[PDB]
Amino acid sequence: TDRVSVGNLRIARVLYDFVNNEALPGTDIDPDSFWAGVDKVVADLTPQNQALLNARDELQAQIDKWHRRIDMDAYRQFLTEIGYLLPEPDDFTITTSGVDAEITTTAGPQLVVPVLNARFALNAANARWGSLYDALYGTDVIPETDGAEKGPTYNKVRGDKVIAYARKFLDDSVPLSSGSFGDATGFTVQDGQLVVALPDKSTGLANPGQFAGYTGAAESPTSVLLINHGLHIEILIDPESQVGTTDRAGVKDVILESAITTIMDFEDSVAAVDAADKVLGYRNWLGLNKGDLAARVLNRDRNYTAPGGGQFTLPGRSLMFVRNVGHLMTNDAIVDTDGSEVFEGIMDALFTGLIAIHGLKASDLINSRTGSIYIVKPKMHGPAEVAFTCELFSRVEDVLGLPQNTMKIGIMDEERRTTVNLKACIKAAADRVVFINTGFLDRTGDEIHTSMEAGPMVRKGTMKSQPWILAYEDHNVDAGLAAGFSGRAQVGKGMWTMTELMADMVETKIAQPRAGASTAWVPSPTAATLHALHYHQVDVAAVQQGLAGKRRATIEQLLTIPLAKELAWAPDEIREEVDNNCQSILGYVVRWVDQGVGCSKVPDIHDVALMEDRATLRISSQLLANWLRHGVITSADVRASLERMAPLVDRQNAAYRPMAPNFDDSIAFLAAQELILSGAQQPNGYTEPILHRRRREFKARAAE
Ligand SMILES: O=C(O)/C(O)=C/C(=O)c1ccccc1[N+](=O)[O-]
Ligand SMILES: [Mg+2]
Ligand SMILES: [Mg+2]
Repeated sequence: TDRVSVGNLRIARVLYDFVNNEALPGTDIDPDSFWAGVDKVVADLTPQNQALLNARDELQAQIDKWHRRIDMDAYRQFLTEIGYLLPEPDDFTITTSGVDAEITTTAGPQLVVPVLNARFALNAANARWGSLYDALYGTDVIPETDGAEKGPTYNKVRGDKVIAYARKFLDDSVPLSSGSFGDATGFTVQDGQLVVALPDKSTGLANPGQFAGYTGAAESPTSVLLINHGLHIEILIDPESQVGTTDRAGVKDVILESAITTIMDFEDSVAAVDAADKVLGYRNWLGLNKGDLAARVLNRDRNYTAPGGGQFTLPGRSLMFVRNVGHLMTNDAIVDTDGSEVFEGIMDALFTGLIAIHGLKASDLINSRTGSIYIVKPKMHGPAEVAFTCELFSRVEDVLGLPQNTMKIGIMDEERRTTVNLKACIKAAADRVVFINTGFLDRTGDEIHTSMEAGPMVRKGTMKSQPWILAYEDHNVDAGLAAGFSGRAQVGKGMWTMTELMADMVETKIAQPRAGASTAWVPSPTAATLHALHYHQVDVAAVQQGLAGKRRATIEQLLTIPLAKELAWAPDEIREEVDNNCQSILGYVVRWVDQGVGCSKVPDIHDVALMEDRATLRISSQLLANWLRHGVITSADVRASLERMAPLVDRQNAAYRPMAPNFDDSIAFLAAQELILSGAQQPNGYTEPILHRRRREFKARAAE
């Protein structure tokens, strides 16, 4: 066996060498002190980690029996009796300190990217700045009506619409004293203020404070930098450029400050099932903190001249979080003496936290300037599970020699037992917490699994509008604002998965900042630059203070189970949900299992590209597992559907292995089936157990 004994642990050698040879040098941490720390932390914390996991099963079993023997007073009383619904703590204010401004103050988009893909992770870190011309010209925010269609070459009819769109943005964000930007013919900086040339007059900024800087000579600058609600707009000025030639002010582009923070994902969008997989993950995370990851390279910072005349710089990179995995899974990258696998979550803290120290120091220019290590922790259930994550970070800080509370924690509110105790979860981390975020996809899967025995749920799509989720979204903001999150921590909302439907994202996702969210999740750098628009039209700081003190969601609203009313569907409706669910499951799982791809675009039954990840997978299989459980469909239907959709997914992928015609010969196909047929028996509906096992089994038979 290629393992390394360290006390009670047997470290997979690939991981052993990587830490010693790549992650520890630079940190001043003695390798044997590190590995005695791993050993000791694993030994001391693994038992409660397991106790907490058993707490989950015991609660779900009591809820199961309860349903099997719809009064809300009784339900609330029973949940209280079994310790599911814990009392509300007294009002309080978080004490988290040492946090960078991108999280305390600035409201804006938040990109999430799979850390196992270096080209993506680089573009995400770079997406702090994004071309708005590119985002309007490339997507459907400029519709492709007659004459405005994208071709192989530039469509100036379309590009002129792009200019016109952006001009209206400039007018509505950084207004002139009089006139419009569309009538601009030039820009100069004189006596520290910005003067815009109009045809017949010459106006300046209504709020000249919105003037932030410029590059080049003030006599005629190369760009003009503006600020509005804490976010920067940079007008690029280049007449002999291709777009600028046509522009009335020689404007070449409008750069938006976009992905303020980026989450490098080790969880639901990657497939890492062994030390080989985690080491690729960790290595990329290291190359991000060290600054030297190259596929494409991290951008330098941006240089400006202040309106006064001095120089200054702004970060060229998005402030990086890392999303660890949660308390459930173990990974054989480390086994113990008895052969038991070590909990993956404990390992990510040790290893991503260690690696993140490189981001606190100068790179051959930094991540956090204030000394924090920003860790999203997902899939927690209740305040005890938070206090445990806190304790884990405390022991890792000791092993790493970091000051206490260096390791900050972005709380995912995405599990029902966290929602209905959210105040207490925020309090458990009152000195560590940097955001709460509504992980609404995960949170729907737990909604289905928790009440699986109560009856059939409503269709997947009906769920984004059910009472419980509207209540959960408001309750989240109310709790964050109440804990004093405004000006201290982020209040975050969820991912826009329709990667191609950018006109719809620009039309509807504005709902999130309007709901008091200082950040919300985007799937691409482009989506971040287009979601940046909403923070220029919504004053989130104002919105949050208008909200402060409100209580908009009662406990009964949150506990409104999404049961389907009595005989609410026709055959064509039931079949379509099944077909649409089976195809999303298949199209995702087949790339997970056969190729180790943790996120990919899979077009639903209506041909809309949906960015799929493990959370949308938990919804699909849990819903179908629930309809199967309550008679809505037969096992014939599930198999017919899985078989009808399998060859379509083959077509959409046509170096990959088809699933049809020999379905029971495809490991990926059998995994899809198991996720459904076993779905009711996976803990809390979690898909990693089936996914990790089937991925491991494909890698093994591929090696033989
Ligand atoms: O609802 C939550 O549980 C949540 O955390 C969702 C996401 O993670 C997500 C969902 C679909 C695609 C891509 C991502 N992503 O983050 O990259
Ligand atoms: Mg404003
Ligand atoms: Mg999630």
